[PDB]
Amino acid sequence: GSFVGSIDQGTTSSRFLIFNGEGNPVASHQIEFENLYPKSGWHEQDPYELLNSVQQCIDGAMHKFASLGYSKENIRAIGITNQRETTVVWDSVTGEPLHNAIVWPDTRTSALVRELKARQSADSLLELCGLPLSTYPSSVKLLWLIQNVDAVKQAYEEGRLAFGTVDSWLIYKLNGGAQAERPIHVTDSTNASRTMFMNLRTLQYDDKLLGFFGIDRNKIKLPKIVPSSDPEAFGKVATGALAGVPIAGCLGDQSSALVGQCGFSPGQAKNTYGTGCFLLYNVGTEPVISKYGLLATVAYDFGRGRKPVYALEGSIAVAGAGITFLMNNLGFAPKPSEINALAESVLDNGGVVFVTAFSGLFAPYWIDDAKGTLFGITQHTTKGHIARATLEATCYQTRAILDAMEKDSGHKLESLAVDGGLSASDLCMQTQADISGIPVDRPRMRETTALGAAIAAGLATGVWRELDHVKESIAGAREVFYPKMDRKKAERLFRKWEQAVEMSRGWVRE
Amino acid sequence: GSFVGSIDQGTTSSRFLIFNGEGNPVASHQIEFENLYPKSGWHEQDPYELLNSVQQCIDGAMHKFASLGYSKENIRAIGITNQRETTVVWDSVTGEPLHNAIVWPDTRTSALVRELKARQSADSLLELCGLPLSTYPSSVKLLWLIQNVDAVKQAYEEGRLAFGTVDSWLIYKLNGGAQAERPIHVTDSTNASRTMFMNLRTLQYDDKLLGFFGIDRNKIKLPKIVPSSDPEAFGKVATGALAGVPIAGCLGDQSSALVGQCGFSPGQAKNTYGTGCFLLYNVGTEPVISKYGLLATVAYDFGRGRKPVYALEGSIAVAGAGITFLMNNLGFAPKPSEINALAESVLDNGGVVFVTAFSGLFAPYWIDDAKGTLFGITQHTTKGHIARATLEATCYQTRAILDAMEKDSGHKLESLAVDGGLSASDLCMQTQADISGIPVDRPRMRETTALGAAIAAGLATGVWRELDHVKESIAGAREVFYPKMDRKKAERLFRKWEQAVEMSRGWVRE
Repeated sequence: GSFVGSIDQGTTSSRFLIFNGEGNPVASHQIEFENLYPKSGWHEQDPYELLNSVQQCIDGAMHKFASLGYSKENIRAIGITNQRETTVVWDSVTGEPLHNAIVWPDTRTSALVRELKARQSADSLLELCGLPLSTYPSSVKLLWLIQNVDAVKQAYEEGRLAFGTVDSWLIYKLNGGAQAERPIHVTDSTNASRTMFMNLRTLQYDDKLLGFFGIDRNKIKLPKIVPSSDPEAFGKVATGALAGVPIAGCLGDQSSALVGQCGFSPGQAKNTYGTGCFLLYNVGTEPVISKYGLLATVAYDFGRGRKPVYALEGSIAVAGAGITFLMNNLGFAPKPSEINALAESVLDNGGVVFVTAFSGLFAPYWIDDAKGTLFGITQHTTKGHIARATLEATCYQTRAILDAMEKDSGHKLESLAVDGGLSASDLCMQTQADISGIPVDRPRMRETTALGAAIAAGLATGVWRELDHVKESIAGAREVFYPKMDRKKAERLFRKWEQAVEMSRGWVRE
Repeated sequence: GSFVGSIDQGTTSSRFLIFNGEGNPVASHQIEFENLYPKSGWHEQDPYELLNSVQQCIDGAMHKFASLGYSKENIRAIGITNQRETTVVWDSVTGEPLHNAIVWPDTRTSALVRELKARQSADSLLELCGLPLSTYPSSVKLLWLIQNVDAVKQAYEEGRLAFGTVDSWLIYKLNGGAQAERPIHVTDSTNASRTMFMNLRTLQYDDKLLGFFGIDRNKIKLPKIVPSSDPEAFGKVATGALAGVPIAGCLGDQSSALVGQCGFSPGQAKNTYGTGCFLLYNVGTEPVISKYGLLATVAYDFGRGRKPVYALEGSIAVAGAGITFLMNNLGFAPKPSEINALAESVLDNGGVVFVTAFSGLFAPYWIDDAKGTLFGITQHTTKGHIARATLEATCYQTRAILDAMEKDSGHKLESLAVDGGLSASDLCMQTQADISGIPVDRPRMRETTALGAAIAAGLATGVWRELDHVKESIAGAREVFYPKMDRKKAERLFRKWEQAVEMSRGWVRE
């Protein structure tokens, strides 16, 4: 085989891509799928909607792959990357779902979270798994399912409840599920680090963590934790257009994006833009527990003797949602490209600062009583000024998180790569370079997340020997944005932002 | 002979010592000499005040060595240890200095430093020589002397400029200067690793580095880089009371201190206390370039078919200067022992934390916009609480550097030896033991720096055969401080220190 495939199963879409030995994609196919919102704050997906979304993406890509004259016999292996924390529960016996998957943004577990935070044993969870208690981790999601869904209750007590993040589910069913010789139930170190069940330092399940949530190892079937790159642990695709092709790579989507940007050295960071932002910061071979509310997580675990690598993670809630706000809520323009144009139409922000704290501010600010607050409005303020401030808001929060990441880890920021969404805005990336004082790399190959899983698979099957080889091959209409602004003008702009953040505190009273 | 002599030429004093075969001094003589400070931030010494001082200690100590019944015939060899980075320039053909030596803390090179740091070239220096650009290394001091002192630039162009660190200067004159048959112009690997001229991995001058500073090796006379322990490369003392005694050892003072503590295995560290601290960390035969602003230097190069050993170095500005601050600035007490008594008169710090960032904080924090910040004051805070917080402040910063060295090198801390100044405070060292969680070793033999050079000369000439022999022979108030505190209580104290540090950054706005 000479090519590597990659399944990228996201929150709203699935895609399948096939890469060559240099990381460039030759065949691709994407599929939107249905998300379900039974009540406000609830968010679920049919596990079979996710799987068949993937099989229709494989089918579509390989028809295009076939039109170029290639066969499955040429795909050496595939990797999998997936939306993290999304929780699937199925019957160990029949491999059938016992409930809809609860997707990571679901908030039905709020009450449960407040309950678990009132424990005293909760004080020590951050240090053991790298994450604080919240509505996101798979643990609170699965505990809620057991305590509130009877068919899940029975299976747990009867000893036939199987748990998995989306990666585990996909690999299980792709191998054949219950109807299979050598059934495959596993998860890689990056996905398993998002559940709150795993010790971050040992990369093994921890009974202090399991016991805190009342989950019994010897009742529920937990996926076995394996490296993110392995030639055997994930098995092979049993059926379909890819029958007989081995699965050899598996990575959480935000980890896969960092791998796809070749952020393999301490201090190399990546920002993925969608409705919001996910930022990851390579910290090396020793995990770093945050003093600022950042998440400590696994960057990648490629094995073959090498030590696993960790990362710090931060997130912003409002990045592309800011543009959506300007277009729909305020009616500035009907397309995001015309929003950029309005921003480029003015020289600067006109003194406007948009603290886009629609649901408050998160790392590193942790301000829960502020709402969206717009400063600096005069009779001379125009839509372009506000559009600029909306872009800058994302860049200011990005610096705030990267600053925290430098302080948490002690490494100076070495590089910043960007992909997705708002990264297409030259103006926004240029502002990020200006505000942070660092080159901003934006690859032209836009499917960075999927490439990460392809690298993981290629490394397990000999397409690439080491990570130097990965960098060399990948390296081998604009790419890098370089700072233009005086560093003292940059601090001044950033200090105005922080003044506005402090002034936004205390809006919501009770 | 069975005895070994050691020249310890310090920043403000010279001393000559004679050690027996188990590392105990049998004769000593010390002389304070003249430093000079024409302009603020300038620091100079007459190269003959340094050598004359050395000669007077040799004379003074051999007069006492005679009272014991011994003479130069009983001294197998002598070694030399010295203030590092201090730059000496002299004329090749006459052997007379061209200008006063520039002591290492001189700051006249700052402008030139920011000149050379602006070049993209500078990024490659640290990985090349293990050091970043600063005002300390001899490179910028020599370049300044060439670019700004005509007597030196003229000797440079006329091909008779000779450069040397103090070690090289002393060995050259002791051997007889220019009139000597077989003139000796050399420097040991540890001293040469402080100039920024030497490749750290190869222990040879590097044209790439000499080029960066515009230094022509076919025009300037650089000292030959030799091992720290050699029975012939340093020659012999030409005249005086040690006429005929070979010189066979040479180490930078901080490196000599590590040797004198027998810090020979990876992970063994030492700390020397004065106005501040110099910490060294043995990392083994493979050099380690720091991610946290620490310096990569040579620990010792003992030759004899053994690979050289490297180390990581960190420095703290405020250790004894903190005690001095409490006495003079705040008037707590006229003597240091009373400051200590005040700290001992309370059970703990009373919640007080003193971030002693008088001119900011340095490795591994690197905070340039913080001043001294005292936290936790109530109407119950007394001098003793603030005295304790001052001592803990240097221990906290000490732990922060040792943690950074562990992470950089991969080697767990095996031990910590202390010497000088504040190490005499039983309380401070017990506090360090409590905070770091390991035993703290403090030799009753106080002259650890001078022992290092004696060890080098002894290994060169058979007094000690191997490094194991050294450890055994020198294994023969108080000596060892053991942790009297949980890791959990210690971690709480360190977290509040790090919180104080975080709350101190951002004080200076312009």
